[PDB]
Amino acid sequence: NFTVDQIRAIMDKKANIRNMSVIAHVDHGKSTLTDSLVCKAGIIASARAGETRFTDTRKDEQERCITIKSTAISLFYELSENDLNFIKQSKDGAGFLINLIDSPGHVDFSSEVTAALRVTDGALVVVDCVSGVCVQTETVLRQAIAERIKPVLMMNKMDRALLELQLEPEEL
Amino acid sequence: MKVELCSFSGYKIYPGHGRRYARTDGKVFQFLNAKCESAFLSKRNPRQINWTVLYRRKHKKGQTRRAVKFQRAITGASLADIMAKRNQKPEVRKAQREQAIRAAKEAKKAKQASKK
Amino acid sequence: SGAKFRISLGLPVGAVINCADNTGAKNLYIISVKGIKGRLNRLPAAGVGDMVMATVKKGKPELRKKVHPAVVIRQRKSYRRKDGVFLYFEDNAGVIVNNKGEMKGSAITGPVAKECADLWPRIASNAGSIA
Amino acid sequence: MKLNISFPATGCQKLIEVDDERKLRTFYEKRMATEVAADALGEEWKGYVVRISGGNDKQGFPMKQGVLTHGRVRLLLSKGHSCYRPRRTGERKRKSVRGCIVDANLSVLNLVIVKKGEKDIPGLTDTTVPRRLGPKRASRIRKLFNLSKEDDVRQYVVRKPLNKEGKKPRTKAPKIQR
RNA sequence: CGUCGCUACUACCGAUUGGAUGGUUUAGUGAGGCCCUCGGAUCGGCCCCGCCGGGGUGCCCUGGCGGAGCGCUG
RNA sequence: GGUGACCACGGGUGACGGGGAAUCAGGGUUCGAUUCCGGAGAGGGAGCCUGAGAAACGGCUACCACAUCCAAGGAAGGCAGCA
RNA sequence: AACUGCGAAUGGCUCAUUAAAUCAGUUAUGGUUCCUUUGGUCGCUCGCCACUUGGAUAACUGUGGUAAUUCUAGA
RNA sequence: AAUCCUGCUCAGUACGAGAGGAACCGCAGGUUCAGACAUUUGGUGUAUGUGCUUGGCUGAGGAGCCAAUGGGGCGAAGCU
Ligand SMILES: [Mg+2]
Ligand SMILES: [Mg+2]
Ligand SMILES: [Mg+2]
Ligand SMILES: [Mg+2]
Ligand SMILES: [Mg+2]
Ligand SMILES: [Mg+2]
Ligand SMILES: [Mg+2]
Ligand SMILES: [Mg+2]
Ligand SMILES: [Mg+2]
Ligand SMILES: [Mg+2]
Ligand SMILES: [Mg+2]
Ligand SMILES: [Mg+2]
Repeated sequence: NFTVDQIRAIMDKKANIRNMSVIAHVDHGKSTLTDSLVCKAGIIASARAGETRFTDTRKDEQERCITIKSTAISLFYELSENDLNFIKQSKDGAGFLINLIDSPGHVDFSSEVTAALRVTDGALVVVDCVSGVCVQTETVLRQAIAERIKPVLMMNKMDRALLELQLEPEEL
Repeated sequence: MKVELCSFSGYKIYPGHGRRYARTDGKVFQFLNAKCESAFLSKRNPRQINWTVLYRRKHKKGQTRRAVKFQRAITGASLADIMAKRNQKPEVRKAQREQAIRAAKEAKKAKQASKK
Repeated sequence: SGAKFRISLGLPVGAVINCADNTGAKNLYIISVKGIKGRLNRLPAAGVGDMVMATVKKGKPELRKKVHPAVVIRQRKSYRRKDGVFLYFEDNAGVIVNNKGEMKGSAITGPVAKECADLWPRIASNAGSIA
Repeated sequence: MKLNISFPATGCQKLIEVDDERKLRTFYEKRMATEVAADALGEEWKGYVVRISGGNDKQGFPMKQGVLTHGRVRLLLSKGHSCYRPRRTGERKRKSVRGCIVDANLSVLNLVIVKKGEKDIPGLTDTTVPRRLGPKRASRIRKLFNLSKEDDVRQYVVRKPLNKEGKKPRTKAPKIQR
C-alpha cells in the first residue's frame, strides 16, 4: 500500500521478481485464490471482500461470474531470513515482487492463456481435490510445459473433500 | 399500537381505520373517513369547517422572563477579592482619589523640572 | 424472500396508464398481465408490482407500434397493506422494463408503491421516493 | 439522545446521554423558550428547573425558535435570523431548519438551568469558571466596581497574567476605551 | 423528331387526421418573489413590591436571591 | 382615431451596429464575431436582497434542461473568464 | 482572527437575440438621478451624564450535532 | 372438493469439457374454485337522517310543503 517510489526501488532488482500465472480448469477457484492473495499481499492491493476484486474489471464478467479478460497485478512483500535460506536461486534483500497474471480457464480462451504464458516465467496450477485433474488443467499444463514454464501445484477446496465428501484421511 | 396518525381534521386515526392517499407529488395524507377524504378532494379549507380541530384552534374554541444579575469571577483576579474591591471602604475611595490628586501634582512638578 | 400479498387489482386489460419514466413515451395501454391463468370471460387484471405487456399509444414514434414489458408502479384503486392501511394513489402509472426487470428508462417521476419497490430492486434504485 | 446542560451562573456546560423515553416524556411535546421541571431525571435532579434553549436534529439541522412544527421546513434565511451567516451584505439563502417542537426525532437537546436544586451535580454546579474578558468600556468598569468619580481608574483594570513553562510569565492589562 | 423497352440521377403529386425539430400563442393549472391586510412564537423595558441585604437615619442607597406586575409597553 | 405603393404590416437573414478591411482609372462591389466605442448575454426563462449604481449571475430564490456526492435523511451546481 | 468602512455594477469572454430596434452624427433634459473628487456649508435655530449615556454583539474559552457544505445551535 | 403455479433454501450444487443446469425435505405466497362474513375499505341508501339550493305556494319572519324520489353534499343500520 506504498507509493510508486518504493515500487521502482524494488522493480530495479531483477532476481526478486517472479512473473507467474495461475492456471486451472473452470469452476476451480482461480478468481477466489487470486483475490485472497490480493487481500494478503499487493503493491497497493487491499483486502476488500466485496465478491470479486479488480481481476473482474468488466461488468458482464462480474454479472455472469465467468472470468473473461486477464488482468495482471503485482504483489510485493517480505519474508523471514531463515526462510530466505530456502531460496536456492538468486536472492537480493528482503523485498519480493510477484507479477501475477490471472488467465481465463475456458478452452475457448486458450489464446489468452498462451498470451499470458508468453509473459510469464512461472506458474501456479490449481486443481480441485474433488474433481481431480480435468481436461483444461491437462491442456494448460501442456501449454505451459511446451512454453517452458515451471509449475507449482496447489489442490484447492480441501473443505469440499472433508465436509461435502466426508473423506476419511487415508483415502484423502 | 403502531404510530398514531393524524388526519387533516386533526383526529387521531387509529390502526385499521381511515384511509391513506399518496399524491403524485410525493405528499402523503391520511383521512379519518370518507367525509374527510371527499372534503379534501373538494379542496375545501378545513379552517372554514365548523367541526375540525384546525377550525377550533383558529376560532379559539375551548380556550414570563428572567432578567438575572449573576456576579462571577474574572480571569486573572480573585473572586473573593473582587467583591471586596467593589465594596471597599468609602474612606479608602476618597483616600485613593486624593492620592491621585497628589500624584498628578507631583507629575506636574516633574514635568516642569524636565521642561525647565 | 417473501412474496407480495394479494392486492385489489383495479387495472384490467385495456386500461391506459401514465408512463412515469423518461423514455419519451406518454402512456401504456395494458394488453395483458404476466402470470395470469384466467377464467372464462374474466378480464386479466393487474395491480401495483405486477408485470404487464403494453403498447404505448402516445410517445416517440419508435416506441409506438411495438409490444413492451412494463411494471405498474402506481394505482388508483385502494389496496390493503396487511396492516390496515388502505392506500391508493392519485393516478395509474407504470414504467417500461425488459424481461429481466431492468428499467429501460433511468428516472421515475412521482412515488413508487412499496410492493413494486420490494419486488423489483432496480425500479427502487431509480425511484425518486416510496409511498 | 445527547443533552447539553448549561448553567449560566457557573458555566461548565456538560453532556449527558439518556436512553429512557420514560423520563424523556417530560420534554416530549414541549416547546423551546419554555421552562420545565428537570426532576424526572433523578432525585439528584430533583428541585432543578430548566428552559429549552435549543437542539440539534437527527439530520444535524439545528432547530430555530419560531417554527411551530415537529420537523424540518425550508425557510428563506436573511441576515441575522438564526442558523445562517451572510457571505455578502444583504444576501439571503434558502435552507431547511428543524422546528421548535421537541420530540423523540432529535439528537441533541440544549437546556439552560434556571433554578438550582438541592443536590449539586459535580462539574456543573461548582468550580465557577471566571469571565473570559474584563470589561473594556469605561462606564462598564465604573458601574461594576462602584467607582463614583475617578477612583484610580487607570490602574483598576484587571491585569491578565500569562504563564507557561517555556517562557517568562508576565501580566498585561487591556486598553480602556470611552 | 417523337412514342415505346431497359439503366442511373434529380425533383413533383400522393391516402397516410403521416412523423420530427424550432418559434409564437388561447385557455387552464400555476411554483416563487414582492407589496398590502392580518399574525403575535419569542426578547426586552416600566409597574420589584416575596425575600434578604438595609439607608440620610420597618422611614432600603439598593449589591443581589427570588415569587411576581400577571397590568403598561416597544 | 393612428400607419400605409414615398412599401405600412408581416416573413427571412448564414444580421450585433459603427469607426473600419479587401479590390482599386473614375463610379462602385464584397467583408466587418474579432483587441476602439456603443449594445446584449452568461444553460433557458422569471422574480428579488444589498447597494448611489445590478434585474448582478465567478449575488440570491423558484421552474425547466442537464449533472456531482450520498450512509438514502439529505447537501451542492453554472469555464460564451485563463489554461 | 473578527466587527466596521469600501470594492466586487469596473475589467475579461461571446455575438445567440435584436431590422428605426441597436448603432453613427446632432441636440435637449427650462422633463430627471448621481456614491466618488473638488469648491461651498457645519456655535446662523434660543432648546442631578457633557470630563462622555445604554444593551449587546463579534472575534475569543468550552458543550457539541450532522456522512457530508465556506452548515451551524447552546453557555 | 379441493386445484394448480411462483419465489426462497436446497444450489451456480449433483450432472456436464464448457455452456449451461436440476430434484427430495422445508419455508413464504399466490391462481382457479368452494363455504361464509361485515371489524376494516368501497358500493347502495327514501332512516326521506341532516345541511345546501331552484321554481311555486301558506300575507312576511319562523316552520313547512308540492315538482310521480325537485336537484345535490355527506350519511346510521342493514344488504353487499
Ligand atoms: Mg366470453
Ligand atoms: Mg475612543
Ligand atoms: Mg446570428
Ligand atoms: Mg464587427
Ligand atoms: Mg466592447
Ligand atoms: Mg447582464
Ligand atoms: Mg442574471
Ligand atoms: Mg456605496
Ligand atoms: Mg324553495
Ligand atoms: Mg322562510
Ligand atoms: Mg304533474
Ligand atoms: Mg354517498
